[PDB]
Amino acid sequence: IPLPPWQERTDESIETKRARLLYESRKRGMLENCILLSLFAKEHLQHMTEKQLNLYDRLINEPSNDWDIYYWATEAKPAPEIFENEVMALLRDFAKNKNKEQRLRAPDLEYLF
Amino acid sequence: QYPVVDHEFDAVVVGAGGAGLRAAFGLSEAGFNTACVTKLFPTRSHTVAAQGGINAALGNMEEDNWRWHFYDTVKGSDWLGDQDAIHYMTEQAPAAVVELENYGMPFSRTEDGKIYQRAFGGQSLKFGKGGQAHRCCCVADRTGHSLLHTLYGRSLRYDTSYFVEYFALDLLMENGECRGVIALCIEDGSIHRIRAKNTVVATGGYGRTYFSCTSAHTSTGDGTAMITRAGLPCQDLEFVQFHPTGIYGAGCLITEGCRGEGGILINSQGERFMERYAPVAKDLASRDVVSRSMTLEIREGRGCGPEKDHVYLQLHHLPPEQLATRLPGISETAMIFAGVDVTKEPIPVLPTVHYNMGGIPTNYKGQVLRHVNGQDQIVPGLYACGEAACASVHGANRLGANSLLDLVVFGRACALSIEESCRPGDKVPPIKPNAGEESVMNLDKLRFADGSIRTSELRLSMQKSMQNHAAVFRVGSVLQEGCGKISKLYGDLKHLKTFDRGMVWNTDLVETLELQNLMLCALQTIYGAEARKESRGAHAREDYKVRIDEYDYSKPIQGQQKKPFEEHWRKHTLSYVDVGTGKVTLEYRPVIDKTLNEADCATVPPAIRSY
Ligand SMILES: *Cc1cc2c(cc1C)nc1c(=O)[nH]c(=O)nc-1n2C[C@H](O)[C@H](O)[C@H](O)COP(=O)(O)OP(=O)(O)OC[C@H]1O[C@@H](n2cnc3c(N)ncnc32)[C@H](O)[C@@H]1O
Ligand SMILES: O=C([O-])CC(=O)C(=O)O
Ligand SMILES: [K+]
Repeated sequence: IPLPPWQERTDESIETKRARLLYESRKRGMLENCILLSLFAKEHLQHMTEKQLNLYDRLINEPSNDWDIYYWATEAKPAPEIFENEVMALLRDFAKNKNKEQRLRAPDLEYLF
Repeated sequence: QYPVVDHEFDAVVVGAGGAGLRAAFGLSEAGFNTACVTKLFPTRSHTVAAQGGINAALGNMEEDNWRWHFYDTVKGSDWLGDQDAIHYMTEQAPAAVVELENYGMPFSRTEDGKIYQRAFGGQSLKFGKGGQAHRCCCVADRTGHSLLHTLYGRSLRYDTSYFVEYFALDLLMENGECRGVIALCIEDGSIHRIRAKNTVVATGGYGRTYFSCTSAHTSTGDGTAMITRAGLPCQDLEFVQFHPTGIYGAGCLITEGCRGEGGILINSQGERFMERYAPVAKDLASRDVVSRSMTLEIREGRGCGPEKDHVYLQLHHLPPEQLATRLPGISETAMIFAGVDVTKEPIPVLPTVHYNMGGIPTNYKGQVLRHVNGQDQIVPGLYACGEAACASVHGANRLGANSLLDLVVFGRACALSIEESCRPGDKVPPIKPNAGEESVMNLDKLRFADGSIRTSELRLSMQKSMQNHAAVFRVGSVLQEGCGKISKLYGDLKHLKTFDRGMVWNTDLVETLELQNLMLCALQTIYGAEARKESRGAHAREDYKVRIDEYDYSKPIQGQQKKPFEEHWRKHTLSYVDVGTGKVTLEYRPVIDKTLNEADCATVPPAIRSY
């Protein structure tokens, strides 16, 4: 059963970290996390500090089951204490759409250039 | 301009889904130096989305026989599926499940310690005479993840070399034999040739050829495009299975339990139209009846929304306690993706692509096939399993809980055939020094593209045209116009414009490679659907509403003249694409009706499709 214990990467630059976390946010197992994380990365990745990027890295890459991440963001199941932080709060805030945005299709990558 | 790193293995497995992990773990346990290429982390494969179960006639509930599962699968395939593969899958189903349990899958058990089995719709007993069957073995609601977690964990125990986040570009073919795969390292941008004596392609489906599919944006038919670029045939790509209730726009899957708990389908006039198309089963009819009914409501003018292109799934007539307890997660899904409060608003729903029965043609051993002068021939060193392969155990329509079974049975079958025909440490076949240069040239052109059409714009036009021409409603003039549009979109691939010019996590370049793969899958799908002038399984045409077999199975067989192969349609479609000109070529090969052994399992002759 034991899988590789997730490690916090500290060898890549901040631009490489954002690019890696953008790929790992858009390419998910389920369509639910594909739409949410890609739209959440569109609004937050380019503005996050390295502290927030490292928390966002652990949030979307450490859990083995994509459904666990989805149930934490929708508050259907309690997130672990190691994940209850500021980025999880922003993800819960983003999941509960308040400005009534699209949440239909993954955002086109034309917003980066 | 591009250094090429080379790797040598006994076997390479492209894909870390259920099928790829089973083949990679099987090859490593057999003692082969096995590489596993994957553009994702293995638990991020679409298999993780499977929350149902796996079919197997274990008999831990009632008395069951795997030959009854065989009959149900053959009948569900509308007699387009190969009965030798269906025989192998259903017979190996109990041993595979017990093998998965002994591997460490927490299958939900009963009071007496036996694996619990549920009743997925479509399973019967006594060769369809009567009695619902309990064959769906599930691990709570995380069966797909538990499968990925167990197989990936056991594969690491046998030193399976994993190339995580690598994008396979093409097969390394030489003189009609596969000698590995050339892939792109997404992190740094280096080209890697992973050489091997056998290659197993398990890259999933291609649901992203349409605008509305229930799969992630990763199901891009990459393995299908590699086989196409290799000049090898693809099979039955027009047979795209639709789920009736998917959220309009996003494509998220709405479970049939909503209609089971009391949900109804409503048109733009408040009518519960399923009362008309199926007075017996109503909104709980067969998925094909429900999907064609919904599409017919939208066509005739009763579509909902500002564009009148979908219908309503109403749940607000149910009490809120039933909406919360009996239907967990439906309220969060509808609110987050559709902005709908199910207690007072309906859910916009539309038929949504769910599964691809077509893909890479193989035999029941997983060996990829090609068609040379009207004859089937094995491609040496090339295997395929899973949703990317066409065994075909599903034929014209896939049954529920049979996909995860297709993954573990034929992923194991690929490993068995490689270890029974080769040995670890055999001579790695050599390749030309410039092998894969065409793949690197295509990669460099997409990186340095600056045309008039953006990658996202071309992808949207393709998905829209596929949605409006080759979806549930299929008729001659619409299909032919769609073929011209998709062919025009394939010619427009020479007008692409990308922005990320580097090689550090170039997601823009990865998605443009996937667009090339989508266009190849879309061309073969829509041309095969236009040519197939009949109705079978998931393929239903209005100009040809009858299943065309070699005999008319609504009447006694003997006493009729058997139609020749070139006149009936009970035959697999074989599609080729000239990558340079986009020209599609169609051939056909017969459906295998013989089983692995008639003494152990009898061939089920065709019969008229009973809904
Ligand atoms: C979409 C879906 C399917 C599904 C389901 C629910 C959803 C939302 N529920 C199911 C259920 O309850 N029961 C069942 O029997 N089936 C169910 N399905 C269908 C079935 O589970 C899937 O079809 C099946 O899991 C697919 O398996 P497969 O292993 O063949 O496909 P995959 O899991 O998507 O894995 C593909 C792998 O290939 C890698 N890949 C793809 N392209 C590349 C390239 N170019 N280079 C390298 N690797 C590549 C992917 O990364 C992945 O690992
Ligand atoms: O229950 C669902 O909607 C999914 C399904 O039929 C399957 O993939 O087996
Ligand atoms: K398939």
